[PDB]
Amino acid sequence: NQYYGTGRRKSSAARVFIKPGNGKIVINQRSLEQYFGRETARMVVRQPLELVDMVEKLDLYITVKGGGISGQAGAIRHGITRALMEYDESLRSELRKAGFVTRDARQVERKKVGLRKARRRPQFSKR
Amino acid sequence: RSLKKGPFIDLHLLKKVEKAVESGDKKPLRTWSRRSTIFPNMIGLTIAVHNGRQHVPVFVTDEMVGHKLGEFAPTRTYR
Amino acid sequence: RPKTLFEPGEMVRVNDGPFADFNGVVEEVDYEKSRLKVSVSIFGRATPVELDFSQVEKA
Amino acid sequence: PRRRVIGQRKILPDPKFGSELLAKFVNILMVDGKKSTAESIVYSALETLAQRSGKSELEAFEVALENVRPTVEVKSRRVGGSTYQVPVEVRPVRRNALAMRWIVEAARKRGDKSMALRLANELSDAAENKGTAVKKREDVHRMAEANKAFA
Amino acid sequence: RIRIRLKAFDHRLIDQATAEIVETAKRTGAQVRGPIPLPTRKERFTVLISPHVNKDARDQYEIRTHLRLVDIVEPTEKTVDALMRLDLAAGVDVQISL
Amino acid sequence: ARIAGINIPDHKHAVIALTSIYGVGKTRSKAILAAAGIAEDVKISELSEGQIDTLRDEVAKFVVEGDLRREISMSIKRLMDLGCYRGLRHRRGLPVRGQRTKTNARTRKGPRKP
Amino acid sequence: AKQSMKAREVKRVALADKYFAKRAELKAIISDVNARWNAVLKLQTLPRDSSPSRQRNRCRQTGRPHGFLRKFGLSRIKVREAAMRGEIPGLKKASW
RNA sequence: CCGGCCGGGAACUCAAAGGAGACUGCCAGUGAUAAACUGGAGGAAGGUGGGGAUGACGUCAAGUCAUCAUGGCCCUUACGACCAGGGCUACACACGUGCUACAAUGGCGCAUACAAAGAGAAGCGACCUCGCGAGAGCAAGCGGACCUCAUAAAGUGCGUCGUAGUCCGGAUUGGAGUCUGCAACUCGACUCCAUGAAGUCGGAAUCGCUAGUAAUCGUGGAUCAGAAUGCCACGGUGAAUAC
Repeated sequence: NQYYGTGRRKSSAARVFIKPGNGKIVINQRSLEQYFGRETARMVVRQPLELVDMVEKLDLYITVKGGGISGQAGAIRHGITRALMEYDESLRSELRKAGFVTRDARQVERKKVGLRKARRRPQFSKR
Repeated sequence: RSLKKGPFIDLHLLKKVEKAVESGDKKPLRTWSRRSTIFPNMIGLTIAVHNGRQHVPVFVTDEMVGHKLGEFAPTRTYR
Repeated sequence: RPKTLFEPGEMVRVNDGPFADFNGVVEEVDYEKSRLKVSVSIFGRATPVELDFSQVEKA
Repeated sequence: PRRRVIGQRKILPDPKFGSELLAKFVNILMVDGKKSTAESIVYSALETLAQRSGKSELEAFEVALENVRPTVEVKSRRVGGSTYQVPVEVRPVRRNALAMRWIVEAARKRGDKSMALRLANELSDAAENKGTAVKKREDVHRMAEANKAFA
Repeated sequence: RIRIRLKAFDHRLIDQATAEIVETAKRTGAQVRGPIPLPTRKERFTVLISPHVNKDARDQYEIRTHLRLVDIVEPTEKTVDALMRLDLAAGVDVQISL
Repeated sequence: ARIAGINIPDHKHAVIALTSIYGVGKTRSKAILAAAGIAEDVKISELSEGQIDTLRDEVAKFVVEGDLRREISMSIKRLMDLGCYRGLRHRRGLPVRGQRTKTNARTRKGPRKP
Repeated sequence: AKQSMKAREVKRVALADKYFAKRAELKAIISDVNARWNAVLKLQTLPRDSSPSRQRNRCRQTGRPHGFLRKFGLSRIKVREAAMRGEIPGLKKASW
């Protein structure tokens, strides 16, 4: 019927609904190559699906908000990996070796009092 | 810098200008306020602008078109 | 309900809200949208409730 | 570090040609966090060099890195006043790393109008053993050989 | 229809306040929907800590004002005369929109 | 030719040709060009005399070179002779718009000499 | 305590509603012209000291004009004094 | 209505309460058979997973009699109190902490994609009209996932300029205005026109940073009649290097 996966990358949020059909991808009611597939983060969304070779098998309807180009594509990446339970689990066992099933703990550290940002300290005098 | 719709002349100083229409030119008047604007109806006055320690006697002329009284009062001091 | 016209600071009675069988005072009136901002002093604290003109009667 | 050795954060292959060395190349060449503008100039310089020279896109940076790839590095063994340059065989990670740092610094130093021109000129001049990075490589080897008190 | 809105200072005071608000209306007989979360507001306060010399040290406090929305579906005669007056929740600012 | 400009503005773009004259910036340049039918996005290389006569007529309306410098010199000397704050700060080579003389204002005051 | 600053401020609070807040809007409409006439001079006769621009916000308890916070109506060391001893409702430490 | 706008689903983006999960626990090797360590499996994350709060007995007779309290001393038709103006902003100087630059990696112009965290009633101030504009008049919504501040910017397409003291960078100065406020007067902010200094990545020396960090680009808040490159807080892109 439907195969769902949420996914997040540090500021973003997506809903990846995998429905059977053609190999196209619909993102924010628009095509993949139009939004950012000809520029930065072009094939990061294809890395989970490249291992299983699902070229014309499943259509993905995705709605994503938050972050930027990389953040939205990372939310789509973790959404596809979470939504990869559509068939038997013998294919995600090799996808774990790639490192995309693992949720990245790389998130921004807060600003602290006395500092200009996360870890930068003010300049100390020479004498 | 100055007020948008009209030159702001102080209330008590306006009373002094009205008494100057009748009394004409007179001796220097030592007033404390400096927030008054110059206009063609103010030329001829011999008022003394306050500058903290002293009062500078200023004679109004045509060249003071948009300046205030505070631009002729020496408050700070040079070496 | 009778007495459809209200004025600020007048006591009224709640009939269609959760505070039935009790009275209260209207802090602010909005004649344009026809909505009454009434407060009920329950538990020692103000409780803002919205009431309509026709639904309640003036005390 | 003092408590244990720590190897730098490993990277993945680049999104266009799938090479882990080009990924390190664009990362080092990057400025202000703008990876997109950086890879845009790297791919533009690589394409213009592959078209002008007539060689394949693989050898367009492999032979250019090869001519600036050192075979010895310097150890600070303190003999010459708390610092020295004893030579030893460079490890592969350091071998390709020093080459990339030199060719990027040479591209920054080059006086051409565009960074794509500065990079395509250093990439061209490197492969024919004439570039600034070649001068840097063929100066440290001489200093290391001159300071070969030990081996 | 009875859009109850609760405002409290503690997480373990408003869910307990809206627990009786759901039970004293569901049991007597009416149509009731569950509590809507309504995002908590976090108000920060950063002030200088040292009195007479303080260049880069500060103390940071915050308040979390919790919110809830019950939104009773049908205002039946059973819930109108039984819902409030029994919780004794003095630290919950209830607001009702019709 | 002498189109009311300090010198020949040739070998440069049309907007840049006007900005290199004392008394006209980028705004007055676009104003003169737009009101005379000049092409703002090209250079003045091989420009016809007919389009230059309309520019020569146009530039003369607003204040010309020298006369503007004399207008600024006259306006400053007026305050100098008058004896106001703006005159005294000008004669003594110090800032007038509230700039501090403690550390900065070196451009108006002058080079350092301890 | 410095009784002078407190006395001046308390006097300005009452006097800033006794003269100002009612005739200030008339000055805003007439002097700053909205649709020069001679009705402007009669609206510049308000007290110079009693002006709200002269009023400086001060602490409720000690009258300290620096470090004040409008919301809690106290100074940072007074907010810290009450906050540490648990007298301000829900003012917990920020540790995100 | 091609608007989530309306039945419906409340699945779910998001939102927020209660739980479960990581405890050297599972295996092998090593070690002393003890604690413990290394690798692998499971798992979203293995050896306090990442970050913050929380700074021992004590130290510098460290700073605050100026937040307040207080011993002693001093003034008391005066070191007390009110008011106008001035100073706290000066200028032959030295030093600290910061911001902007020296460019084709960028300047100008058009079009366009994606946020998070907050604040808001003498408030935020839509929409409409006037002015190139700063802004004024008219004028909804809401004390807040509704309404506003608020259009996120770097990025990405083309056209322009080609290494110059330049379409780089803007100092100083004049003329003419707007907003707040009795009132811009020495000593404010912003807008328009004109002027386009120094500066070609900086001597001796010195600082910060081990991964979502450094770097870079925007947003909000406190104080605030009206005034921040400072303080606090939030996210976009995102490294280099450890022998």
